[PDB]
Amino acid sequence: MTSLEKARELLREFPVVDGHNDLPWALREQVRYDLDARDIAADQSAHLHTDLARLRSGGVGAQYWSVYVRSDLPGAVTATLEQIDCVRRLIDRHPGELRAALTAADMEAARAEGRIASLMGAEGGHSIDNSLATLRALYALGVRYMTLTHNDNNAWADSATDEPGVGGLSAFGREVVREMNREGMLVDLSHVAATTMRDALDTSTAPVIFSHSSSRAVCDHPRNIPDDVLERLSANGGMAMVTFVPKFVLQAAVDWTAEADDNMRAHGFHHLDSSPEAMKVHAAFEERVPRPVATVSTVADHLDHMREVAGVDHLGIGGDYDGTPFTPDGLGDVSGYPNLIAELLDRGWSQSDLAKLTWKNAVRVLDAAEDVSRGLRAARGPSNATIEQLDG
Ligand SMILES: [Zn+2]
Ligand SMILES: [Zn+2]
Repeated sequence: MTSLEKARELLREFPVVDGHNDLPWALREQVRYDLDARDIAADQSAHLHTDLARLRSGGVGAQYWSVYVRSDLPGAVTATLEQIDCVRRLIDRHPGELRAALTAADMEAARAEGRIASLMGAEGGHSIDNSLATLRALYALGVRYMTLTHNDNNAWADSATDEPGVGGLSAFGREVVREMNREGMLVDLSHVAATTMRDALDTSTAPVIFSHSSSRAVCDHPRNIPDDVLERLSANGGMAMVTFVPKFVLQAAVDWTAEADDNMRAHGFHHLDSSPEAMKVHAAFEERVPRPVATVSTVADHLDHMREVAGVDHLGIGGDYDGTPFTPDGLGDVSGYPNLIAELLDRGWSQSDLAKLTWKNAVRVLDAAEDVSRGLRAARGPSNATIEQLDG
């Protein structure tokens, strides 16, 4: 058969566990959670990277649904609960295709049934409002990872896309990691500074994840993972779930964005200004200089390198679909994963290497977090510490 044909067959047995999809935020922003207006049992290709038919076509067998909220607005906890409610309602509307999953055993149950295991991951520590009880409440509601920051620092952790703050994790930051370990919530080090990565790896007694990051050696962006951190993953037992964001996998796209940003500032605009005035400026840039386009091969180059540095047992996939406006050719929406698996086959990746990449590493890591949690929950009670107490 072709490599594509083979990829599809492999994915039927060991499907993709995708680590990060922002469909809930996209539904919030497009239709304020009116789910009939973006029904995923219908074709939503005009509006979204995701719907049920494309997930099936893509070989997705489990999804960490992001319950991301902005870190620059008040009421982040309320909005996080609204994000979680969005995911719950989606599961309840599509029981034929989706199955709530809280544990590694739930994931396997879903695979056995042919339903897509639906998990939740919070995207940024601001979602807990400096409160360990709030962290515990998010776990209770089903959240099974938390990205320690989003694009901004928070009071106790530094972000990759902000200036240095506390130097990685503060004392409270370390207490958050310890409580995540006790609860069994996976520590997600996507979006955080390299300092934060190393401090988390020092502190954590459970395997950690990167739910959507690629390789800083291949594409130099602070959103990507340095080799020294990748090297620490086998000892930690965790995994890096490669992402498709073109400016994190193609060096030319990083360079292009950096030039776009400079051009915006040269016109007196913040690089994120979205005003129509700012927009005409950017339009003129893009007309002078076309945006470079990443491909499936770009992403495979990351996986080859990450495999060499971290090891095949420490890899997964996290597309960032409905979380990023641009995508690589061949990976335009959630139906694309077989194209990536076929490229890897063409590069000589074995069937067991690919079963680990797609399914088994993710299941292992969540099981390990549950195992660590069993031991810590038996060993001590939950923390009542506050940020004032530990950080001043
Ligand atoms: Zn993200
Ligand atoms: Zn996101």
